[PDB]
Amino acid sequence: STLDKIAKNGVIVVGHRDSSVPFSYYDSQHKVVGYSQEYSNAIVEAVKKKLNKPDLQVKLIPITSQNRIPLLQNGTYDFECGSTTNNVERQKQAAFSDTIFVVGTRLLTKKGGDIKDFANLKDKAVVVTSGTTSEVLLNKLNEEQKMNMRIISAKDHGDSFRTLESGRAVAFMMDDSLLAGERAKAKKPDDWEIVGKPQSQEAYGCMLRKDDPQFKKLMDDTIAQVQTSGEAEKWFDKWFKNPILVNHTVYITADKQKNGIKANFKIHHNVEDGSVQLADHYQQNTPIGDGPVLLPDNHYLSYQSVLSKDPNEKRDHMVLLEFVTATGNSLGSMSKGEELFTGVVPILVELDGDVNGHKFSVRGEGEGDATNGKLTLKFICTTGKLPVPWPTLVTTLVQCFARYPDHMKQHDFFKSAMPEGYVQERTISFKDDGTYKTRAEVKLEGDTLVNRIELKGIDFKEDGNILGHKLEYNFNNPLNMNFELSDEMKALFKEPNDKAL
Ligand SMILES: N[C@@H](CCC(=O)O)C(=O)O
Repeated sequence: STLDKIAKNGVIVVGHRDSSVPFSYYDSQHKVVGYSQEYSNAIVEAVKKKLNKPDLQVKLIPITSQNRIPLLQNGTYDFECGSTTNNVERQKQAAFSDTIFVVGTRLLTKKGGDIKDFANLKDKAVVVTSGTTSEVLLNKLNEEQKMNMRIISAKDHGDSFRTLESGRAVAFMMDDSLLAGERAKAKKPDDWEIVGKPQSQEAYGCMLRKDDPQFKKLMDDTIAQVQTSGEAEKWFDKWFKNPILVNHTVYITADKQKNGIKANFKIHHNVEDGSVQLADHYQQNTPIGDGPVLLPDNHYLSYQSVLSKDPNEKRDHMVLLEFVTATGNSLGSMSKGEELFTGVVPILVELDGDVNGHKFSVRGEGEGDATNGKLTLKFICTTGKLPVPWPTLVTTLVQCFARYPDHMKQHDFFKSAMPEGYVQERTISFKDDGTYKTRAEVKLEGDTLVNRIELKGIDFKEDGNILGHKLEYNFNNPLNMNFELSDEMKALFKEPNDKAL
């Protein structure tokens, strides 16, 4: 029995997925998260209570759609909660818990094309993940409907999507939620649409070994309680209505050696030829004054940025709208400076730059509303034509305006350093191109929040993406699933069941 194996070994081994978004997947920090993974954590805690082993160790191992049943049967892991369909054929090989979600198998395809339904796949190349129910359905469409599809089978859902994205398939067949999760990780999410009448409705269950009724009972009792108590719907909201923190994230950590914070993150700039220019950011902040500051636990700043133009503006310029929210990404006033940001605060930004000897200045003004995390700024190049693309300066051109929720205000270093302020320094390394070094002082001067920056760029290619002005005027934002919980799911959460559909 699995509970006997766990008790004897002092460990419970939890299988998990790499990229089943938003069910079980790695976030930007290589931590396993998602709606289904919440159940894994709850089941792990229920096992600790059942066995009265509060120090039980937890081992996470990655599985695929293809290897999940062999690795379960040979004891490599003990259970998994992810995106595995409960059906009668698989019940010959494994057991399933109460259902945790229901999906429909559809198609992801590029907009502007001719794939509107499954009938349009005739004679075409279609990608699917090896070892899935969709792979079976595609082969059945070939055998029974003479569709003559060339079926490309990829190792995991991210590999499947990237096959579609690169043009090597006309469509990706998969569970519709998983398709939306892969689209959210795309270079250009808005290029992709989910189409087609669903070929099946499928229930996700947590998978465990068969003929182990006592472990299945613990699992079902735990799931049914989470569902009937409302916690499952809270998990749905958490993982289906909040930014997916995989791409375009900002992860803040404490830099205690310097009484401040640091961050290491990646900005992806779209190139006008369809490629992506990586801008690797390393950031360090340290207080200007000697007063006490707040040193945070690890957390994210989730940025939503919109770049626009002012129609009545003849100078080279950028209008920037941003919403910035601090968040954790976990399963399952605090400074005097905080008080200085309860209203709307005028902002002044001054940047003096030199990229490959090309000297330029930027002046910005606007306001910050940290209660809502909202920034409105307009920047002008006061020296003429800006010699680099505006999107490359967005991150350089006031994290004190992030919205820290009530339960996280003890982690707001940026406001705690105010009014005396902080130094913000970055290296921005453009892949296959030059590097920005930036140094800013951010401080309250009277009632104005001032961001004064020096920027030094070196080693840029004069015909490259930056000095050659080949970057699109836009910005990548972390997306959310933007799904609502269906009536069918709410009825299931009221009356949990483990039935294949
Ligand atoms: N739910 C389907 C596809 C998703 C997956 O395998 O991760 C299956 O179990 O085959």
